[PDB]
Amino acid sequence: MEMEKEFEQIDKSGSWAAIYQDIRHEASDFPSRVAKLPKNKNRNRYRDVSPFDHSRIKLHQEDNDYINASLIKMEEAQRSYILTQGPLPNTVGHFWEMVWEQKSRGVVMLNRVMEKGSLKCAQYWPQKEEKEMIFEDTNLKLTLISEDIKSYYTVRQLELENLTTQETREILHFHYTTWPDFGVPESPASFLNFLFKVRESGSLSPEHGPVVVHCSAGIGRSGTFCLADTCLLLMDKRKDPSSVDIKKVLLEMRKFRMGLIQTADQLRFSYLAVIEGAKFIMGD
Ligand SMILES: COCCNC1CCN(C(C)=O)CC1
Ligand SMILES: COCCNC1CCN(C(C)=O)CC1
Repeated sequence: MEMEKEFEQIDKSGSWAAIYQDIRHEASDFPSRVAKLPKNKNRNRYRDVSPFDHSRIKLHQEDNDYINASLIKMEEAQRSYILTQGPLPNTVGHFWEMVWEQKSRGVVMLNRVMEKGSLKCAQYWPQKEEKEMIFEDTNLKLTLISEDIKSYYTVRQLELENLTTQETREILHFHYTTWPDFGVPESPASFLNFLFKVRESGSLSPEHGPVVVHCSAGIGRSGTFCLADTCLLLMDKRKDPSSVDIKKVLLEMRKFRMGLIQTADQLRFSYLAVIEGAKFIMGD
C-alpha cells in the first residue's frame, strides 16, 4: 500500500502495536559474540543492545578492537551510517578514535546528557574554547571552535587532532536538544528541519566517511533519523515514489543493527516524518 493512506488506515483501526510486533518477529537474528566477551562488559551500556559481529565497527588496535557501534550500509539509497550508543566514561577515547579512523565529518546526537534525572551519556566534548580535552588512552586532542545555539538544536565546530601525527580535522557536532523525556514529538517539523541541516553540511555525503549517530542506546531515536533520511532519498531516486515501503526499509536496516525503532510510537512518528517531508521536498 501507499504510505499516507496505510497511515490513516492504521490510525483508524488502532493497530500500531500489531504492526510493530510483526516487525519485531520478522527481524534478523545474527551473532554478537564479541560484544558478550567478559573483557567487554564495561564497554556496553545495556546488556540487551549489542552490535552484530558481521557489521560491527573495529577499532584499529591490537589489544582490544571492540566498540558498541554498527555500520548500516544502504545499497540502493547509496548512504551509510554508523549507529552507536552514547559514550560511557571508559569509552570516550574509543568513540573519538572511531570518528578519526572512519574519516567521519559529522556526529549527530539525539539525547541530552541528563534525561529523567539520570545520566544518558558522558560529557564527551568540551564546553569552553579555552578548556580542551585530551584522551590519553587513544592519543587525541579535542577543541571547541564555535557553538551556535538555536531553539531546537545546537551546532558545534570541533577540532580533532591526532597527537601521534599532528594531523588535524574539522568535525561538525549536530545536537538535537528538544526530544521529550517521554514519548515522541507532537509534530515532525523540527526533526525534519534538523535532518536537512545535517544534509546541507556535507556530513551525509560520499566524499566523507559515514556520519556517526547516537542517542542513549543507539537504536531508538537513532533508528528514526536514518530510517527517515533513507526513505526520503529513495522517494527522490525512484520513478514511482509510492513504491517506497517504510516497513521493508526498516527490516533491511535491522540486518545491520538489532532493535532499530524501540516502540510503536516511534514507528508512527517515523511514518509521520516521511509523509510530511515528502511534501516539502517538492510542493504540497
Ligand atoms: C583533567 O581531566 C581531563 C579529562 N579529559 C576527558 C574528559 C571527559 N572524560 C570522561 C570520562 O568523562 C574523559 C577524559
Ligand atoms: C499514490 O500516490 C502516492 C504518491 N507517492 C509520492 C509520490 C511523489 N513523491 C515524491 C517524493 O516525489 C512522494 C511519494
